[PDB]
Amino acid sequence: ECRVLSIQSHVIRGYVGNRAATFPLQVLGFEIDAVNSVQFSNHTGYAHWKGQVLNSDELQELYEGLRLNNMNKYDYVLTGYTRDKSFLAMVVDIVQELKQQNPRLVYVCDPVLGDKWDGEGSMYVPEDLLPVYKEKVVPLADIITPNQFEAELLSGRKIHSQEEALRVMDMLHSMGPDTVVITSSDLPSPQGSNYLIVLGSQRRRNPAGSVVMERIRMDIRKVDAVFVGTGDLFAAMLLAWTHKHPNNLKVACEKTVSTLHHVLQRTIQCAKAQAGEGVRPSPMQLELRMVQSKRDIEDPEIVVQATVL
Amino acid sequence: ECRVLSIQSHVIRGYVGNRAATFPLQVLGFEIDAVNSVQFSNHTGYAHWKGQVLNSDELQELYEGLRLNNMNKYDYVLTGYTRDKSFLAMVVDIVQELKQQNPRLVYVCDPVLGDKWDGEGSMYVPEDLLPVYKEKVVPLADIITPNQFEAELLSGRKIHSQEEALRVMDMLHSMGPDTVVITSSDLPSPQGSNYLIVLGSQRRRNGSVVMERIRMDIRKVDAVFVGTGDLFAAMLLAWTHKHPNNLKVACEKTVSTLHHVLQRTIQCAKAQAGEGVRPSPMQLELRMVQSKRDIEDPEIVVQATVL
Ligand SMILES: OC[C@H]1O[C@H](O[C@H]2O[C@H](CO)[C@@H](O)[C@H](O)[C@H]2O)[C@H](O)[C@@H](O)[C@@H]1O
Ligand SMILES: OC[C@H]1O[C@H](O[C@H]2O[C@H](CO)[C@@H](O)[C@H](O)[C@H]2O)[C@H](O)[C@@H](O)[C@@H]1O
Ligand SMILES: O=c1cc(-c2ccc(O)c(O)c2)oc2cc(O)cc(O)c12
Ligand SMILES: O=c1cc(-c2ccc(O)c(O)c2)oc2cc(O)cc(O)c12
Ligand code: NA
Ligand code: NA
Repeated sequence: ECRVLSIQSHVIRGYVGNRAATFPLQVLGFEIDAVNSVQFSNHTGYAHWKGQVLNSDELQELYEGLRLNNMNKYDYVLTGYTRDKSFLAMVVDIVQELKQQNPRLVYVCDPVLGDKWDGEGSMYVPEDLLPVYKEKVVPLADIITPNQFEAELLSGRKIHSQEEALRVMDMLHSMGPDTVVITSSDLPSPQGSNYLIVLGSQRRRNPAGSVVMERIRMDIRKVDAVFVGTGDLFAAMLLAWTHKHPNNLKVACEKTVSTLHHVLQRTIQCAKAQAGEGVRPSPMQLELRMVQSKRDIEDPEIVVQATVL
Repeated sequence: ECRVLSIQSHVIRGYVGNRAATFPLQVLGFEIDAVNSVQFSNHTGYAHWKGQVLNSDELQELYEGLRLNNMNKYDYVLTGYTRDKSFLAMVVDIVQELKQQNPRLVYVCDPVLGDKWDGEGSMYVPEDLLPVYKEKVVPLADIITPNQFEAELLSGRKIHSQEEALRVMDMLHSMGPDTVVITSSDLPSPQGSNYLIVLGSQRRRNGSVVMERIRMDIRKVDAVFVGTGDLFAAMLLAWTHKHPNNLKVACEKTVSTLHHVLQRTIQCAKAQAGEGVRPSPMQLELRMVQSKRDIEDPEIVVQATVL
């Protein structure tokens, strides 16, 4: 009944891209269709990796197979890490088509560009993707989940405070999407030093017809490791819970963040047991414990409340 | 914990191959790794389909990545439909090496060759695949799920009766596999014309060699479903894993799971198509996602009899 077209990476071993997004959305009842934009043995954080990349002509072929069977009717599109400009442009063309087929289609975009490590911001994708994201992808997106670095790149503005972040989210709203969620490890938290800040803003038209905006903030005590695939799972769960709670960004974000916390907590406890006391766990040991978190995906216990902005 | 390497087709829309096998095994708690041997828009029962095939060099490249990371430690391998002889030969090489890494690895093989339509056999794969299955795949496999037609092709004999099928299953056992399930047949059922027979045979140690043989008579729901054999092999893997000494219960849970999925699928297909209208392939896609709770704990709706 609720159809999602997810165009993301596939790995054999582990949970990133479509492997992070598909099982949880299926567990939540979505008819999610996975276009695998790469097929790799494992993610590129390992010592070794091999695989094959889907090119934009092949992506167009697969969409053509859907169109010919009148199977190009989706409720959502979901994208994330995209490596190639020609590929991103074909994704744009497909989303435009799908939005003409279904004007109510919701495009959820994780605009993966890069991140910051201890002051150095640096990108993960070719720099020539940024104009495509600015002029073609973000204007088409309805929900975007930039981290702070990508929100800065997309807006052209450095963020030094919650104030400036909220201004950047307004800037992002004006570029296209009605829902903007920024994640940041660099904004300060009154709760401590290992906290992640989530800022969410959603504009909607209420039953009376007025355009209003709900703004929220979460201060999350991180679990004591860094993982691969976290942003992919975040965007997938944000899709799921905004779908279930379309007019309640606070609840949507609380369920999203609580799902991630349960998965990551379980993952770090399993990784440390495999690694041993004091031993730094490997990337293999840090793979998200996705199938073991089924019950937390289905009904996450809320472990952090958002504050109203 | 329990890791499965599944080398099968991927489709964007629908449930065949790895799309039929992965979600249910994930729901049941297996760490299933999906090697997509093709990526097509949909299965070939539709009017159109587009996509790309994984070749044997690309399969080897993928496995090398796993091996370089010391990630080639699996508890199960699972395969089904393969069109390409060199690809199937690569799979055998990989399974051989995974068995060297883990001697207790269980290879579950659906030896997809063809099927009978009105008693008439017709084939799904090129002829040169049959020698590969007979001489390389089946000898390596530990659990196989041929239909009757495939059992006849692999063994070289016709099956006209239960007794003949069980003798053919014994020949398959002697070729390698300790578990053989003939998943559909033309055999008659006392329950009526609208039933098919499923027969299972498992060789195991109690520490003597003992045999368990079972039979089930299953009311065949009337529709052409795709991916049924893929789901059957995946759930046989799952339930023989949970019940290693009880083929009867493993088969009851497998068939019951299929029943719940297919029953839900035909109820939905008939509602979308309307009274009288034969449903389309798109309306008949397995309602996999909506069957999550039946997969988790299938209500037993069929009893197997121990032979
Ligand atoms: O829409 C189909 C089913 O969706 C719901 O159930 C799923 O989503 C829930 C959260 O919204 C999960 O808790 C649950 O585990 C999923 O199965 C709905 O509750 C079901 O009745 C529908 O069948
Ligand atoms: O081994 C991991 C889990 O496996 C079981 O749970 C799964 O399998 C059950 C059937 O064997 C399903 O009923 C259940 O929904 C699955 O989650 C086992 O019962 C659990 O304890 C394990 O965590
Ligand atoms: O909810 C959480 C959301 C995120 C997150 C979200 C988006 C990203 O692009 C990212 O890199 C991390 O990270 C977490 C890290 C945590 O340790 C705990 C958490 O709850 C979260
Ligand atoms: O358990 C069932 C198993 C299957 C089946 C299994 C393997 C195949 O290669 C195949 O072509 C069909 O077929 C069924 C058809 C049914 O209508 C109901 C069922 O329960 C089954
Ligand atoms: Na993100
Ligand atoms: Na079969």
